[PDB]
Amino acid sequence: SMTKTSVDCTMYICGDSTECSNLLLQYGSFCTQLNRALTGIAVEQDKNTQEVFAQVKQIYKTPPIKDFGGFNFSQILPDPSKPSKRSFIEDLLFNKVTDLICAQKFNGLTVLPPLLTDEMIAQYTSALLAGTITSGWTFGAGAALQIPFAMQMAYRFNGIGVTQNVLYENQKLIANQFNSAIGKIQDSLSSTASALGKLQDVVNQNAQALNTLVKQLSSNFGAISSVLNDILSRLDPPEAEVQIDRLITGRLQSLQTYVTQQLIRAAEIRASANLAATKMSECVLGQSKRVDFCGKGYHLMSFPQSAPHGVVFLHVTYV
Amino acid sequence: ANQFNSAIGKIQDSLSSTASALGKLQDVVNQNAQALNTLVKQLSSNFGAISSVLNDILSRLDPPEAEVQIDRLITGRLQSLQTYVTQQLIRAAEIRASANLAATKMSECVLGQSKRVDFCGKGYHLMSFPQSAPHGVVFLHVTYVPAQEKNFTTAPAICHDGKAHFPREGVFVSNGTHWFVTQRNFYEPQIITTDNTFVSGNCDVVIGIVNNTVYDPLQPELDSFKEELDKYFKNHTS
Amino acid sequence: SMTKTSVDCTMYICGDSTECSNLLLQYGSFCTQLNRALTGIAVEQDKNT
Amino acid sequence: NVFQTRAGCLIGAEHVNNSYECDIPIGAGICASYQTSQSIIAYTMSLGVENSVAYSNNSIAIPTNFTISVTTEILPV
Repeated sequence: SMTKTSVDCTMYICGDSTECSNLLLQYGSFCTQLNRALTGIAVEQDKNTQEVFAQVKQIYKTPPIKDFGGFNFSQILPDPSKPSKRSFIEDLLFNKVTDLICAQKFNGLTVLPPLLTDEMIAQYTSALLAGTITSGWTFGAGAALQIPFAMQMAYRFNGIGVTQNVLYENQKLIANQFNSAIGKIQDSLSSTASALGKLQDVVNQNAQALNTLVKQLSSNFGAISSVLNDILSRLDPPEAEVQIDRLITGRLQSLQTYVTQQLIRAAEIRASANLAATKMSECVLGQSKRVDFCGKGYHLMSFPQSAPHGVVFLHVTYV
Repeated sequence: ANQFNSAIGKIQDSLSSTASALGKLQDVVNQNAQALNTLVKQLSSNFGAISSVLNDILSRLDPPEAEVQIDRLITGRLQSLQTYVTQQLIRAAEIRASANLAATKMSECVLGQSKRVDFCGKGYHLMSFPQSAPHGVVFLHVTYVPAQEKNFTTAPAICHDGKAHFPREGVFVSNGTHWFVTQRNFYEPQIITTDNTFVSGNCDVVIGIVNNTVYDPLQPELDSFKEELDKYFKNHTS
Repeated sequence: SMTKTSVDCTMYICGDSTECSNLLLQYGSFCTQLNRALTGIAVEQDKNT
Repeated sequence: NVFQTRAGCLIGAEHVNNSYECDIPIGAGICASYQTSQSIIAYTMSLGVENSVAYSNNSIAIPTNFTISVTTEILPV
């Protein structure tokens, strides 16, 4: 997901000016081109959430009794005691990924709230995590079919070319290997904060672009002054039309550059959204034989995790 | 035969009653029609000049004076035409990305059989039927969707002579009395045999193993042969 | 990947002259956005390799 | 009917504590729908029907029946 932004041409170009409203009208539909461009981006961001986070319309939950077969899944499971539903691994994902918003809303930059809130994202993830442990790959191709967890590990070894007999003697060995690999995730996100920098650039490119668009209001753009009331209260009405025209045409290209930059950046986010939708389906729901798709090594299962303006995939591989 | 023919008949009723299923191809025409219509409306705007009519300026002001008003009309129409070309290049990138996706769906879903999930559509994929559409293509996918389910009692392994037995294909199920062998995708009760299992490990390793007998297809053949030899004892001794 | 290119904002107008820089600073951060755009391209082309 | 929500002032709608499948987008976890003497109602988005799947060590389910379904897919070219 990318930050949604809507811009109005009337006030941002020239505010609190009655004479400028007639000069801006001479440009016709120029506002309509920019308004519909940012509107289509705001709708496209909400579309990327429905095709990635929630694959199915059915919600699955964890039974009160828990037998995991020796593994510890409590790290990826949500905590019902907390007021907000989140997992233990999602604690670092939300905290390490970061007022500026209200300061930019004064100049005409409106940040639209997303259709999908943060509380409902973890509810989609908890449905896929509770289902994968119980039903495995069955609920993706049809109705949910409960299967013992010992039998689910047997088929995932069969697809990679390993006879299911290897699992039985290794039940105690794999139990220590799986639980130790999950514990390394908590130490990796706490000590190393650069692993989440992929989602930090999305916020940085959006914050720098908004701050860049604001700083153009202070520039004179070759005119006498950037203040509208300073020109109207000094020069003559026929003379002020020359200075105001220099301020308008300078702010038309600056606003057009931002909208063009958002259309190019939204194409990269849309390309990554379709990729995350394919990773979610093949790696999590089912089992993919593709190399370097679900990660290095022979793939077994994947655990999705909620992240701000993105998603985190925890892959389990056979090395 | 009744399920496949009935599913095709629902397509005719779905496209006739619901016209919004094809709205994906309607937006391609709408975005192209609105972009051309908006590009034309820029010619009527003065762009800060006296009038948008070229013959009105040339027949009124002076040749040295008309160059100022015409320059305002040109520079205004240069950015409007540049905006459309830039918008088409961005929109063509989305269509090109969808063209490569349609090329991948055409190869794996139609020509061959893909095991990918949520690629050829929900469920276990079988075949796909391409269909011609204006400014696009329609894919009719055939999938395998299970319907009825029933709860069974399973076991990880069977212990008979002291050596564990593991399923070669499928899992072990039970109706409450005798243990049956069946596949996970279909219910096909089968008696436990030697050809459907293999001997590995022992009974003291696998947890949850249960005790039962393993029917050997070689046993009755030698048993019936032993009973065939039974009639020969009273013969020679007679 | 493609050829890595970097274009200077000041020299593109005129070099060794302060008249181009005086009117260029009045246009704001345009130099910054055009430099970061070409810089980001050269970085992504190395990531593709 | 003067109401307020996370999105802002919303007039012409009625808040409903029930959660149903909704279409018209609003944002901030809100929808708007025309239902029952009928008007527009607004309520928090619903996740669908809740189904608790049983889980046990010896419990397993296998399909006893199957249905062949034919879907459709439309993409621009």
